[PDB]
Amino acid sequence: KPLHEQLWYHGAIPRAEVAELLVHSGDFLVRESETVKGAYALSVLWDGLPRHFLIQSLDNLYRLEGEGFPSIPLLIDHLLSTQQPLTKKSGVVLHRAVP
Amino acid sequence: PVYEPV
Ligand code: NA
Repeated sequence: KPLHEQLWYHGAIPRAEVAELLVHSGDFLVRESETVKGAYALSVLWDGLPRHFLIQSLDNLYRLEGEGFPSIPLLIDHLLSTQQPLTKKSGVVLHRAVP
Repeated sequence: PVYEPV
């Protein structure tokens, strides 16, 4: 389905509204980056601190560190279903798609 | 800093 129909996708929203929507550790959403042209960010509350990961792509695969997926929803689904860290160094984990 | 490494 379209990115804009995904449960966790909030489009172009201001930081004030992201900070209000992410309430507990593991809460996350996907949004447009304000400062990186055309880019998406995965924003996750982790240990009291909002964390923002630019969703990268290479060879038509979306990814944060390891090998990626053909779409952003497939990447999110993988992270949410496996509870594997977004990157090795960060240790951040997705738990709740904020609707 | 705002975004994680790329
Ligand atoms: Na990234």
